[PDB]
Amino acid sequence: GKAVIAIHGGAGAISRAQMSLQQELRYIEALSAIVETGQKMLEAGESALDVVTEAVRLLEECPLFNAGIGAVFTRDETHELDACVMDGNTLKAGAVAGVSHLRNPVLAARLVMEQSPHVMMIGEGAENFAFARGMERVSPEIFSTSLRYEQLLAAR
Amino acid sequence: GKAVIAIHGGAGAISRAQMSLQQELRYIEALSAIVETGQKMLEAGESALDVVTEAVRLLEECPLFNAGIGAVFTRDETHELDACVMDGNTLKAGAVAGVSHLRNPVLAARLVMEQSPHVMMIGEGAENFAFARGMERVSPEIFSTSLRYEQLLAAR
Amino acid sequence: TVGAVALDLDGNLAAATSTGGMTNKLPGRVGDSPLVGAGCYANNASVAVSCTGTGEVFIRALAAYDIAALMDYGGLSLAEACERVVMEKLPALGGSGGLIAIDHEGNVALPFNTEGMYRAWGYAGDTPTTGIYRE
Amino acid sequence: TVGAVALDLDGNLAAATSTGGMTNKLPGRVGDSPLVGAGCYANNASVAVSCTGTGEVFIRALAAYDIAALMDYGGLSLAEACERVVMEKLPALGGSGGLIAIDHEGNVALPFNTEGMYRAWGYAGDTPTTGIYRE
Ligand SMILES: [Cl-]
Ligand SMILES: [Cl-]
Ligand SMILES: [Cl-]
Ligand SMILES: [Cl-]
Ligand SMILES: [Cl-]
Ligand SMILES: [Cl-]
Ligand SMILES: [Cl-]
Ligand SMILES: [Cl-]
Ligand SMILES: [Cl-]
Ligand code: NA
Ligand code: NA
Repeated sequence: GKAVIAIHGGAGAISRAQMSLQQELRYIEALSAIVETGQKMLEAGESALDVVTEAVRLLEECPLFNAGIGAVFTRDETHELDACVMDGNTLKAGAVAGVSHLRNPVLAARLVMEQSPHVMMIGEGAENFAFARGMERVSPEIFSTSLRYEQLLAAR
Repeated sequence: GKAVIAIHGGAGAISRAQMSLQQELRYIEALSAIVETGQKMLEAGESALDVVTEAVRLLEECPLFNAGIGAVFTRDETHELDACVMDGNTLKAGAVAGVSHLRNPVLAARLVMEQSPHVMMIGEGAENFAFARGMERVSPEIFSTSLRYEQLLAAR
Repeated sequence: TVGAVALDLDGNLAAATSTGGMTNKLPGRVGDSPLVGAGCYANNASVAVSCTGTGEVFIRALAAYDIAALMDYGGLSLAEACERVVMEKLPALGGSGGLIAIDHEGNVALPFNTEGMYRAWGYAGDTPTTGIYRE
Repeated sequence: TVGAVALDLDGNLAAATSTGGMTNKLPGRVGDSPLVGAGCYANNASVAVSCTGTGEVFIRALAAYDIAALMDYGGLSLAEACERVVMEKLPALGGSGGLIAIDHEGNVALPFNTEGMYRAWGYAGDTPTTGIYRE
């Protein structure tokens, strides 16, 4: 059976009438790059778990997508991030919710699964758990983009 | 008709060899009183939603059970409480996790369901939401009992 | 952990679950109790469920919703679904605990795979039953 | 919200989801993304799923696990299960969004009921397909 990957960068009102092809191509190129990375990893024999973790990490790093860098803003102009990973082989899972000082929530989620007996950690406790295990503390403004901020200002 | 209630006060913390009859009788009496209240409400035509909310509120209030008053202690000698409620008629649900300043988590959960656009709220955000809706802030020590504290000291 | 499930005179089902967690819990850990489909679930078309046990396994196995899905899609009776989840699937993953459940036909079940589960139930107009241990 | 699902050369499935949530959410709000069975689920016996949309409905409907249960218990194909959940059940509850899913045989589905969903997929050793708008 063939190995395969799928990714998404969010569903919603995406209006073609308000877009140009070159604008669309920036998303297409971003998606293609990430899916291709995943494909190569699969072809090379990497695990499904490692492939999904890396694909999501890359989607977090991209500012085009609402996760990690490029996250939307709360009502208070803050960022609160959530993530989950699940291994279909063991049925183990790891998740973090409400984190603001971790660059890559999906990596924190994976850390919960692999280095604790738990499935879900939230907020400060999730952050402290990760910091105690070598994950770096960041300031939440690293996730902020003018695009998402204008969307908050407009949503008001 | 078919109206009926069931309640529980937790599985797994029970050992016949480590218990006395008077202790057992206290639990039986506690469970009986709560289930009888729920039954009476059902018999009177009150809603399943109100019935499960009151039953769980009573189980929270009851220091014998690990929910609300009588909650176990975390590693840091604090209490972190969680609750959920779901309405089978509308499929709406409300939930809080990691709350420490709300007397009755199940009532906070119901508040999330009924007075927010959300299903789940955590930590201080959940607390602030509840306070804004008129729910009282309590001192985090209200849940503390010597029984559970001694269990923490033993666990350590 | 505590919980309640009910079917009312109008035919509506509801469920609620509440907990203090575990003694010496790592701060920030969340078990199944506040998670829809894990520790609490209700749907007029199937069942109302409240769980209690080893949180992680009840989350991984979506225990409360699994009762509903087994009935809805699998055609299992409430009894059959509870046996499957609590006596087979949960232990297979290293979980222990139990749940309470009422289906839309008014059947009630209080399965548990532990030495005990503090519990009680009662039909409207009848005398209630309480329990601690097995049998 | 973003996500990924995959089937590897050993036949293992996995899923991951990550998000910043919804613009202007109340601080403390948790959507479907970090909830097992809601926004993320994987089981070798059935499917790997990652969701995106109006989180609240995906929680209430346990969208990710529902795909799995429809296939496992209901005997539905991945396509049928996706159609039922995303095009029928979610809209009925006022939910908007989509998901990506791969089953244990390598079938892939990217259903959505919104105007668009940024997405891509590809078999190992083949050229990928991308998309934004409705097929
Ligand atoms: Cl749309
Ligand atoms: Cl062009
Ligand atoms: Cl970093
Ligand atoms: Cl920017
Ligand atoms: Cl005696
Ligand atoms: Cl008070
Ligand atoms: Cl005391
Ligand atoms: Cl099964
Ligand atoms: Cl036991
Ligand atoms: Na991003
Ligand atoms: Na209590």
